[PDB]
Formats: sequence, C-alpha cells, structure tokens
Amino acid sequence: QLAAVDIFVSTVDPLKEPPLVTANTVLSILAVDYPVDKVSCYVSDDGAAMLSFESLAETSEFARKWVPFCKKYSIEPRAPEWYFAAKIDYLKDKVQTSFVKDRRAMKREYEEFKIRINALVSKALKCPEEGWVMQDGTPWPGNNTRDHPGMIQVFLGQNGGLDAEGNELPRLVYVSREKRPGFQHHKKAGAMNALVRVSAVLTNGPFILNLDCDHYINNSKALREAMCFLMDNRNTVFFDINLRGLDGIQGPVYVGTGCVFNRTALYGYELEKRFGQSAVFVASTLMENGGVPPSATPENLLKEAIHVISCGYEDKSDWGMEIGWIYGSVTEDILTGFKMHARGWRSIYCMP
Ligand SMILES: O=c1ccn([C@@H]2O[C@H](COP(=O)(O)OP(=O)(O)O[C@H]3O[C@H](CO)[C@@H](O)[C@H](O)[C@H]3O)[C@@H](O)[C@H]2O)c(=O)[nH]1
Ligand SMILES: [Mn+2]
Ligand SMILES: [Mn+2]
Repeated sequence: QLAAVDIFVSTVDPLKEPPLVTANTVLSILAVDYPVDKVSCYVSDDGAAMLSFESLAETSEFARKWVPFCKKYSIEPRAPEWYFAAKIDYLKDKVQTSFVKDRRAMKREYEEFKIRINALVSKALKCPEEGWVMQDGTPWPGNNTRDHPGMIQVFLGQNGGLDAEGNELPRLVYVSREKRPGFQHHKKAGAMNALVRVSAVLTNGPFILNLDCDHYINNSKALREAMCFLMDNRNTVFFDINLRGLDGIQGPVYVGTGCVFNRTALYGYELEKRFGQSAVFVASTLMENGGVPPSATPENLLKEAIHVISCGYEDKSDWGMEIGWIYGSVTEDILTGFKMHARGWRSIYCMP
C-alpha cells in the first residue's frame, strides 16, 4: 500500500537560488503520481524573503492548472521548463488534437507565470525604505532577516482550493523558522530539524524525502517505485530490522538528499524532552503508522507548528546532537544527512 511522504526543500537566498528553478521543483512535486493527501511539500525559507513567499504563492496558483494537465496526458517530466523544452511532432496529426489545444494553452499560461515571476524578482532588486509590505497592507514579518518571528503558511491541500478539474491538490507549506540575535540556527541542518518537527505536527508521514531546490522529480512514478521497495546503474537501497546483535549492520546510518527514508528511524532513543517541550510532537513520535489526531483544528495545529520552530526550541534537547540532522565542526561528519539509529526498522530508497 502507499504510505504518506513528507518532502523537504530548503532555500536560503533567491539571488543564488532563482525563484523559477525552485518553482519548477515544487511543480514537479505537486504533480507527482501519488494520492494527493499522502504527499506533502514543505519549503523552508531561511532567508525569510518576501520574494520567495510570493513566488511560492504564484507557483501554487499555477499548479492548479499544471497538475491536472500533467495527470490527464501522462506528461514527463512534470517540471514545465524542462517539459516545454522537448520538441513535439505536430506534422503527424491531420487536425489539432484536444491534447495539442490544451498544450498550447498551458504553454502560454506557463509563459505568463514566468513573466509574473520575473516581475517579482525585478521588484525585489531594490528596497523601499520602510521594508516590505504584503498583499494586506501589513508589513512583511521577515524584513529583519536575523530578528523575526516564525512564519508558516499552508497553500493548497484540503482547504486551499481545487485544481482546474475540481480536485484537491497536495499541501504546500511555507516555513521560515524564528531567528533571534543570540541564537544559533545551524543553517540547513537546523532548517531540516525544524522541518522534521513542523511536518510531524501537520502531516506526520512515515516517510521523508529531502530534495535540493533544483532537483525536480524527473519521473512522476518515483514515489510509487520507492514504495514498491519500502513496503513488503541501479539506485541506493537499504533495509534493516535490527535487534540485539553483533550480527548485521552495526550502529547508525546517515542519509542525505534524494532518498526516501522512514521517519521513526530518526527517533532512535537512548526522559522524552530530549525531544523538546512539545507535547504534540512527542505524541507524534509514538504513532507507528503516522498521521495526526483527528480532533485538531488547522488553527491549533498552526500553533503547535509555530512553537516547534521557535529559536530556543532545541535548547537542553538532543536535536542536532543525537536526533535528526546532526550539528558538527567537532567530531561527527554528519550534517551531510539525517541520523538513522539502529534500534528498530530502517529503510531507504534513493532516486536515480
Ligand atoms: O542558513 C542556511 C544556509 C544554507 N541552507 C541550505 O544548505 C544548502 C547549502 O547551500 P550554501 O550556499 O553552500 O550554504 P552555506 O551556509 O554557505 O554552506 C557552505 O558554506 C561555505 C561558504 O559558502 C561553503 O564553502 C561550503 O560548501 C558550505 O558549507 C542549500 O540547500 C541551502 O538552501 C539553509 O537551509 N539555511
Ligand atoms: Mn541550537
Ligand atoms: Mn538541499
């Protein structure tokens, strides 16, 4: 069967990470061949850049058109920039097909999307003096890049509006963890640990996958292929049920980008606020088949998700020490990946 997957993308700087490339990665995720309620996309923005927030907003709106198109016509790859680069053979058709008509309209929609993103980048090139202001009229909470509250915004999903055929889309979650002078943030490693916790509060999928912001999914069946291995030339795979044992794999395994791996392996254990002072998160670590308690409102969940990204959350905890992505510059050569402990079940499937 098909287990839920939480997909993590970390970004920091739209000037080094062009918004359109990130958008293409996100669109290839949102259009993946998978039940929409069982794939979720979390984008961490450590730059707290309004440009990234707004380009992700525009991206979700375009996804509402792009996703049903790809699924109707079995498009590959589902990153529009790369799909539209491939040449099509119009001469083999006597008359314009429904596919060709739909594709010509989709391509101009994509060109228009691109122009809007270019406009966002241009406007970002030069500050106004009072900092940025949002749709509302209210100021952008991340104007001070090193001194700003935690921000979470859920797009699409169950309550985020339908695609062009009237169907729900996967959740897309913007996350910018809190930053305050006097608190270390540990860069990507700290972002990934924050995303482990945010995802656990909001979806808590048994499997996690971390993609670079330019690593678009090339084959929409990638998650199904992974599940063919994870549930009872070639790519990297690992399976282990560890007990006791001078036998078998000894010690932890570390996993980086592009691999689906099982979440509970992160929680590998030696109280329980080695995990930090979140009742909701600690409870989530105890559900062996994932999910969230049915009686939590998106509103209370958004509480809890904000709490788990506060800048002091990891103080007095094992995060970055023995749990999650591990902090370094001492002995441990990680923060090249998540630490999967021996204790129980471990499984990894990496994409080609
Ligand atoms: O605060 C941050 C910084 C980076 N990243 C992510 O981590 C990855 C690394 O990108 P990079 O531009 O290399 O970030 P750096 O913090 O600068 O990490 C580098 O810092 C040195 C100087 O840039 C480099 O020589 C090293 O390759 C590397 O450790 C990207 O996916 C980034 O989105 C975050 O999530 N949060
Ligand atoms: Mn810390
Ligand atoms: Mn990355």
